[PDB]
Amino acid sequence: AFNQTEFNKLLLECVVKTQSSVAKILGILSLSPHVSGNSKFEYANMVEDIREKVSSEMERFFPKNDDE
Amino acid sequence: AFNQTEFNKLLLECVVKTQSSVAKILGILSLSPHVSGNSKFEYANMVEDIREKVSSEMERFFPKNDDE
Amino acid sequence: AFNQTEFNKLLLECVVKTQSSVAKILGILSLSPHVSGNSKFEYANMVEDIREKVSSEMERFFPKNDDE
Amino acid sequence: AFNQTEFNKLLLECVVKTQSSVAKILGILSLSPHVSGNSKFEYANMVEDIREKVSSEMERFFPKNDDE
Repeated sequence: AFNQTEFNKLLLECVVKTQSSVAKILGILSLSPHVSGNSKFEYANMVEDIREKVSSEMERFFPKNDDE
Repeated sequence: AFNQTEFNKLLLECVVKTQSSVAKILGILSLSPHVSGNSKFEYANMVEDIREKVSSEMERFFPKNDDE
Repeated sequence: AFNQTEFNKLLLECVVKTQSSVAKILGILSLSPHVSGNSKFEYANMVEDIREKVSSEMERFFPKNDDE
Repeated sequence: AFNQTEFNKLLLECVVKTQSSVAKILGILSLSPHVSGNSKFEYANMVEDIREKVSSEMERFFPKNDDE
């Protein structure tokens, strides 16, 4: 017996918890001396790049414009 | 031929394994000297924040109250 | 227009790529001196714990026994 | 009331954001002195291995050949 609702709940918990955790992990590592002043890994630069990536994919599937 | 059941199994394995791994990664990094006494990255603070985030999203889709 | 097949493909790529990457990240961090001989974060211990977690969830949804 | 479209949007955002973040985390850690010249964790080697893994799973579900 496969419970799609319970599957959905587990799927959601894992991905939401992972993202919240990964956001903190990224923050911690952005502060490691071994990458200080390395532009690719400057927090603000990384956050912007991540933002673009999420936007680009979200726009393929759930565009802000609902009538292209 | 697309096997939804096998897709579901792979999806679940990846997300469950990732979350279990990320929980350990977070724990390890919380202990790095470069963030000791940095309040945003104190383990107990991070765990609480993650808890709130998971709860907030779980409540949108699978509320404890099944009759809002 | 929402393309479920393209959604499925993106979902799968992200989660598979993330898991493969997280497995490497875990390996790297397991080797950081700041957690050497800390039993919770010894690689073999972590891998076992992750294995149990994945098994426990996989068994809820896709049991090895297809007739419980 | 369960909104599959909103669920799909949250699922996608989490997994896309996580992957983008994990790619950066991997890059940062590949540069940590404690794994320099450790072949398993050399960035180019890791990227190749990840590529193979993603390809192998993508080929099971969405083969380049649509007529095997």
